[PDB]
Amino acid sequence: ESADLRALAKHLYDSYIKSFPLTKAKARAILTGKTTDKSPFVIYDMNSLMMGEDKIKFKKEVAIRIFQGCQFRSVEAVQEITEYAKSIPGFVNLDLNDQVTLLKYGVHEIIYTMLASLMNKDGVLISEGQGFMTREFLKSLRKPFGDFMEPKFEFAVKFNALELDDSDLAIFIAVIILSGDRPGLLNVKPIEDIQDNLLQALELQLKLNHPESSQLFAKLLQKMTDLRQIVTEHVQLLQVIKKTETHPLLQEIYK
Amino acid sequence: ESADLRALAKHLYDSYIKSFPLTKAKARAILTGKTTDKSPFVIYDMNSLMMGEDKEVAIRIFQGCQFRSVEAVQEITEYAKSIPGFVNLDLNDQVTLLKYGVHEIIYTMLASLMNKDGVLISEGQGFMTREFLKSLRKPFGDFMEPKFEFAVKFNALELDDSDLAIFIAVIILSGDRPGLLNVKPIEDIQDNLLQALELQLKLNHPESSQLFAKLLQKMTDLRQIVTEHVQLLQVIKKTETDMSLHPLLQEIYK
Ligand SMILES: Cc1oc(-c2ccccc2)nc1CCCc1ccc(C[C@@H](C(=O)O)n2nccn2)cc1
Ligand SMILES: Cc1oc(-c2ccccc2)nc1CCCc1ccc(C[C@@H](C(=O)O)n2nccn2)cc1
Repeated sequence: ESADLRALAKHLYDSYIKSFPLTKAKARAILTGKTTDKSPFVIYDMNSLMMGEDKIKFKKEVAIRIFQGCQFRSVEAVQEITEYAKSIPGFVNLDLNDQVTLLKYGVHEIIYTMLASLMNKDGVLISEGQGFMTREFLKSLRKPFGDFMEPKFEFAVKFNALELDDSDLAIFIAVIILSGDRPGLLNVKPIEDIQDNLLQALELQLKLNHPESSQLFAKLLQKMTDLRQIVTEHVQLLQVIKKTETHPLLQEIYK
Repeated sequence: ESADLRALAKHLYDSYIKSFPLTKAKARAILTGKTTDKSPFVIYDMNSLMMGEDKEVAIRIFQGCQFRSVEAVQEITEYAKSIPGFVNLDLNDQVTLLKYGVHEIIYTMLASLMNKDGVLISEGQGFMTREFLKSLRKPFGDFMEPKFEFAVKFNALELDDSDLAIFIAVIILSGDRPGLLNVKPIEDIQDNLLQALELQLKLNHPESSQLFAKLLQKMTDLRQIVTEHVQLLQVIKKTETDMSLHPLLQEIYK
């Protein structure tokens, strides 16, 4: 029933709002919108970073400090996604090991997805949107550290061309979470059952919310390939970094 | 409109039949014992391979894959030209689309000739076991296994040739290929192709919920298979310096 699908869609939207502080709506307004109330601090070079470190406080080489800050934010994002996942109908009733498996393999795909919401072609909103770090400044960090954000920007530019909103993304990230092809899964059936229902909800959502955008559903699904490729090359970029940035309690938090 | 999309489905099925002489319908008939077709000779060890070679082994098998891949590129190229709007695209983009599409198509269609236990070879005259392929010398016993693992999952979708004709068309017309000059005419064609796939799947598989979505997600599997495979070919290039990729395949890889 369309009624049940639209019910599922609104439920996911409501939970997404409750779980993620900085939404796309709020981030687009900050980046370029009729919001001129407050203004992010711009970080475009080394001096502005130092300047940004004193005013806004972050709760040793510059390129390393930035890397570690990304790790801290990554860890915060995991917990927000984890909370969101619990609201997806059926999710908590899955085998406990499968829940952990889906989250483990899914978080990065979602992190890169939602990061696009905070990006344009020229930079990324940082620290709850109190800041703005430029694409150029990130490009110039060093020999290993100057490459990890560029692929994310490249994906975002393309992904953002789809012009999805929060209500669209809520269902999309749920589809991502309930993938039955994650390795080590024990009971693939109810996962695929839920994803099929989420997929139906996403399709109707896109058809109602973007009636003039032909085949948007298909094109969104095709992006999942871009995401998986980006996750894979990221872990690959981290293995090389591990052989440069060669605290024991900190390395536990960031395993 | 329904009618226009159905007419597109038929045209692509028609050209598929004309371009690919070993179809999935035929492959299944050979693999399951149907009387429409004849049973293959089975290659499972060195001696059966020796007995089979009427109509180094690891190398010979590897070259057999090369010739078959080259033959496949040719058939895919013939098929592509039938895709409405494809030949009217910038020539450089035609080359680019073929360059990045062929292998994804090859591994897709190779599943049609596979079951959990092996693969049809030499136009269905032969059947080479999965196990025999693993037993090959260290740099050659690796390349087939992930194709099998893909095939076992891809085959679970139960697509037939008329489904595959459209899906492969969708693959060729990907606007996201590296170095494309005019993305928009390509994406306009793929959009019409995707609509045609969607309707085909829902008419041909009415009981199969979100098959369209599940099929598209398989393109992720394909792209990883290509990447894995390239890395594996680089190993072989460095070990066997007396050996040579086919020029057509050399040109494609880059
Ligand atoms: C580029 C950037 O810099 C800051 C930032 C920098 C200094 C202070 C506060 C925030 N926030 C951002 C936004 C990017 C957020 C972000 C979140 C997660 C990840 C993946 C994360 C991971 O591997 O899980 N990672 N840690 C290090 C490198 N990659 C990468 C990037
Ligand atoms: C396993 C097998 O053996 C024979 C065969 C063996 C001896 C004589 C004739 C055919 N045909 C097959 C099935 C073809 C499977 C197949 C087809 C294409 C490709 C890709 C092809 C490529 O990379 O273009 N390749 N060449 C070498 C390794 N990979 C990889 C594998």
